Amino acid sequence: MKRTFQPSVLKRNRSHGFRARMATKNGRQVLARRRAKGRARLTVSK
Amino acid sequence: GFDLNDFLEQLRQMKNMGGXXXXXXXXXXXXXXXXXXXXXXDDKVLVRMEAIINSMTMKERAKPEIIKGSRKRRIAAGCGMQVQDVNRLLKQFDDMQRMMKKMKKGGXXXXXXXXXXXXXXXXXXX
Amino acid sequence: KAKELREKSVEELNTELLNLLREQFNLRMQAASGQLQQSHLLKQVRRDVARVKTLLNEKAGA
Amino acid sequence: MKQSTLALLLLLLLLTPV
Amino acid sequence: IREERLLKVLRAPHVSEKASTAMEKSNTIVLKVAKDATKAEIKAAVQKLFEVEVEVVNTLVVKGKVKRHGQRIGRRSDWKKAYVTLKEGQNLDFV
RNA sequence: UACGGUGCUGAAGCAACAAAUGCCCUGCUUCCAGGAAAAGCCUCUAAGCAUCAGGUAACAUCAAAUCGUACCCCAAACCG
RNA sequence: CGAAGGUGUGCUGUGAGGCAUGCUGGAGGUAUCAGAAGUGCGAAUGCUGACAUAAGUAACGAUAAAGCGGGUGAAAAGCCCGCUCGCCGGAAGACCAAGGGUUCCUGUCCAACGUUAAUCGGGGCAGGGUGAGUCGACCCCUAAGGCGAGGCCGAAAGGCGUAGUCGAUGGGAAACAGGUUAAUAUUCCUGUACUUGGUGUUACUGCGAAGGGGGGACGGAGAAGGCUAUGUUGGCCGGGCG
RNA sequence: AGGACCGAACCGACUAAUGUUGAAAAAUUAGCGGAUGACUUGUGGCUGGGGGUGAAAGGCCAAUCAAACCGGGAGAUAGCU
RNA sequence: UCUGUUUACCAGGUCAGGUCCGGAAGGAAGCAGCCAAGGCAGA
Ligand SMILES: [Mg+2]
Ligand SMILES: [Mg+2]
Ligand SMILES: [Mg+2]
Ligand SMILES: [Mg+2]
Ligand SMILES: [Mg+2]
Ligand SMILES: [Mg+2]
Ligand SMILES: [Mg+2]
Ligand SMILES: [Mg+2]
Ligand SMILES: [Mg+2]
Ligand SMILES: [Mg+2]
Ligand SMILES: [Mg+2]
Ligand SMILES: [Mg+2]
Ligand SMILES: [Mg+2]
Ligand SMILES: [Mg+2]
Ligand SMILES: [Mg+2]
Ligand SMILES: [Mg+2]
Ligand SMILES: [Mg+2]
Ligand SMILES: [Mg+2]
Ligand SMILES: [Mg+2]
Ligand SMILES: [Mg+2]
Ligand SMILES: [Mg+2]
Ligand SMILES: [Mg+2]
Ligand SMILES: [Mg+2]
Ligand SMILES: [Mg+2]
Ligand SMILES: [Mg+2]
Ligand SMILES: [Mg+2]
Ligand SMILES: [Mg+2]
Ligand SMILES: [Mg+2]
Ligand SMILES: [Mg+2]
Ligand SMILES: [Mg+2]
Ligand SMILES: [Mg+2]
Ligand SMILES: [Mg+2]
Ligand SMILES: [Mg+2]
Ligand SMILES: [Mg+2]
Ligand SMILES: [Mg+2]
Ligand SMILES: [Mg+2]
Ligand SMILES: [Mg+2]
Ligand SMILES: [Mg+2]
Ligand SMILES: [Mg+2]
Ligand SMILES: [Mg+2]
Ligand SMILES: [Mg+2]
Ligand SMILES: [Mg+2]
Ligand SMILES: [Mg+2]
Ligand SMILES: [Mg+2]
Ligand SMILES: [Mg+2]
Ligand SMILES: [Mg+2]
Ligand SMILES: [Mg+2]
Ligand SMILES: [Mg+2]
Ligand SMILES: [Mg+2]
Ligand SMILES: [Mg+2]
Ligand SMILES: [Mg+2]
Ligand SMILES: [Mg+2]
Ligand SMILES: [Mg+2]
Ligand SMILES: [Mg+2]
Ligand SMILES: [Mg+2]
Ligand SMILES: [Mg+2]
Ligand SMILES: [Mg+2]
Ligand SMILES: [Mg+2]
Ligand SMILES: [Mg+2]
Ligand SMILES: [Mg+2]
Ligand SMILES: [Mg+2]
Ligand SMILES: [Mg+2]
Ligand SMILES: [Mg+2]
Ligand SMILES: [Mg+2]
Ligand SMILES: [Mg+2]
Ligand SMILES: [Mg+2]
Ligand SMILES: [Mg+2]
Ligand SMILES: [Mg+2]
Ligand SMILES: [Mg+2]
Ligand SMILES: [Mg+2]
Ligand SMILES: [Mg+2]
Ligand SMILES: [Mg+2]
Ligand SMILES: [Mg+2]
Repeated sequence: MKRTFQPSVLKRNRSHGFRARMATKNGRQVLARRRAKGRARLTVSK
Repeated sequence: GFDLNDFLEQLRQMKNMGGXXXXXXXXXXXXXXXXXXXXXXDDKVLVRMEAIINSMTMKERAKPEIIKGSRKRRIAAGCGMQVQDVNRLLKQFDDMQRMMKKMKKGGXXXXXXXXXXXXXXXXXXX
Repeated sequence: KAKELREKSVEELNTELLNLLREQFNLRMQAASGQLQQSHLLKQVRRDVARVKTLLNEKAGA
Repeated sequence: MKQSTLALLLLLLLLTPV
Repeated sequence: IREERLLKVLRAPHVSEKASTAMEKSNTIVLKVAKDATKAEIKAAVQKLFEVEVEVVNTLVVKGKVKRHGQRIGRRSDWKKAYVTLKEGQNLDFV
């Protein structure tokens, strides 16, 4: 039936995109944790 | 169709006119990619080809796929050569069966134009 | 080189630079047509360019 | 003609690089 | 425009059946150009370097394919293609 | 004609009728539950500028950048 | 002149064990007495890997349906070609947005993938393919909502909001018919146009804004008159006498 | 005129069977209710867990809800097996 | 026993092509094609 993931790009990027993280204290802490674990990509970007 | 009869006559009509210095100068695109001196010894190799295709019984020419180990011993013995050379001559004939069946299916322009010159990576010769 | 180029004025260097880019252009033209045998040439010129540029800078710099 | 030049060219030649 | 930029625009002639077709029939040549060059600069650069008259330059961008080498997934680089219309009184030079 | 197509030539090309949920219509009539904002657009002038500037019309002339464009979308290509 | 480990066999100890030795193995092993312990496994619905079992069983994804001839080929129920049959047709057709990202088209290959074979594929490998002043995005303008200089507030982080500045699902200039590719076309080509800007001339001339006013600019329901897309018949033209 | 009537798209889920290691982690087939409105649906936005939201069933918040999810305290504690 | 046609190398003869020995003279083993010949047939 209608499942849980109905994808949208504009949605995806406003919610989790780079800039969206950088907006806030918490977000920059996420990006801190990721850079510390050494991910391939931090956020969802194209 | 295409046999070693038409291959016999292909190579015996082509052992009259065939030369490596006259046919490595009639194409400008294939003598610059693969080396211009990898052409052939035309008289040696075409008199070899005609010899080997003389060593065959006529239904071994008209039906080239029935040639097996004993047949190649007999052909390699008939002209005084190696079983490996007859191997590579039936190889060459196999490639030309491929090409003239492809020239049979595809229109002469779409099978002469889609023809490809090939190297294993973009760097020259390796 | 690079002693040789060092003794030339800034103008002659601009002129040489343009010659070099013409030569370079021409070269990768030949190379993309499959008409090149000597590949080692590209590197030759591609590096010479840099040499020239690196001089222009220090003649302006000081 | 065309089928004799497409015969001979890639016959002599495509027997060369292969 | 500066000429120094120009000589850096045009990478290579594009060779293919479509290319040949337009070159013969419509009097048009096909170029791989630097990803960042524009219709202005390509018009300029052909008119300058091949010294022939350009009418108009149409362009597109080709996304490189995705390949596998030994299980590894790589991505062939993008690039830009330019259909370059010559004014009919011209006949091609290749230098 | 390589049997895949290429080239030439090319008749008539009207009338009646029916007819939308499309258009006229952001209209018209009525109701009450009373039915976005802002810019392009037209005009009025303040600071100003006045034979400068600027506006109006016709002709000439140049420009119109960049990115998307394949294919799938009632689905074997999207969410399962 | 053959270590550890693997596999046998023989002998010996009350027992965990020890010794010797045939094959395998192809470079490490270690007496004695001490020392330190990640020190001994069958169980924990233990944890990882491997292999069983049911079993060559159930199942092979809509009960729309297939049949024949020829081709290719190692091999054709399934692929291509032709011929009849059958199903969808307010869709099982055609075009978009979203979402995907090369799946598109050609050649070539058949291990794995495809619930069977596969010569076929949305599979593998190589090449090609996306052409815009007027279609979209960008851009101009704002909605809800967001961010927000100063500012107010708050232990710190921060919360709220002013001027602003963003934010389309809305408002804002303009292109049509035909031809063409193996694959793009309102983009390429043929014809015929259109819009907005810049400079220039000429003729005339009160032009100027973030301010003023108009415009943009807006609901539901209903009614039915005018039409067109479109279709049917006739005339017309080409062919048919089966 | 109408939270009017019959009735397709559209929205929903009343009964029956099949399915129950499914074609499907909630469907299918045959019937059934609304269908000009307290309707339905697209794009975007808002409300965050001692909270939301609820024509109120403790329903709903990513197939997890009488207090979500992820990381931490943490090797919580376990007179129990 | 005439004619029709069949049988790759491994029964025979000719043995082209090609190949071995020789500076040359020439020989040679023999594939194919042909004729015996062996399959199978018209009489
Ligand atoms: Mg154009
Ligand atoms: Mg474009
Ligand atoms: Mg790369
Ligand atoms: Mg309608
Ligand atoms: Mg409609
Ligand atoms: Mg397109
Ligand atoms: Mg398309
Ligand atoms: Mg649908
Ligand atoms: Mg469809
Ligand atoms: Mg799927
Ligand atoms: Mg040993
Ligand atoms: Mg030992
Ligand atoms: Mg050890
Ligand atoms: Mg041992
Ligand atoms: Mg041992
Ligand atoms: Mg060994
Ligand atoms: Mg050994
Ligand atoms: Mg030991
Ligand atoms: Mg001890
Ligand atoms: Mg232990
Ligand atoms: Mg164990
Ligand atoms: Mg125990
Ligand atoms: Mg169990
Ligand atoms: Mg393993
Ligand atoms: Mg099992
Ligand atoms: Mg079993
Ligand atoms: Mg059983
Ligand atoms: Mg059974
Ligand atoms: Mg079952
Ligand atoms: Mg069964
Ligand atoms: Mg099936
Ligand atoms: Mg068949
Ligand atoms: Mg068949
Ligand atoms: Mg079938
Ligand atoms: Mg068919
Ligand atoms: Mg129907
Ligand atoms: Mg959506
Ligand atoms: Mg897309
Ligand atoms: Mg792929
Ligand atoms: Mg395809
Ligand atoms: Mg293919
Ligand atoms: Mg298979
Ligand atoms: Mg099968
Ligand atoms: Mg097989
Ligand atoms: Mg593929
Ligand atoms: Mg537009
Ligand atoms: Mg606002
Ligand atoms: Mg502040
Ligand atoms: Mg705020
Ligand atoms: Mg804005
Ligand atoms: Mg935007
Ligand atoms: Mg929009
Ligand atoms: Mg718009
Ligand atoms: Mg298409
Ligand atoms: Mg106003
Ligand atoms: Mg509106
Ligand atoms: Mg009204
Ligand atoms: Mg009409
Ligand atoms: Mg008639
Ligand atoms: Mg729905
Ligand atoms: Mg419900
Ligand atoms: Mg139902
Ligand atoms: Mg119903
Ligand atoms: Mg009712
Ligand atoms: Mg009803
Ligand atoms: Mg709504
Ligand atoms: Mg409710
Ligand atoms: Mg839930
Ligand atoms: Mg809680
Ligand atoms: Mg609580
Ligand atoms: Mg604690
Ligand atoms: Mg515990
Ligand atoms: Mg404790």
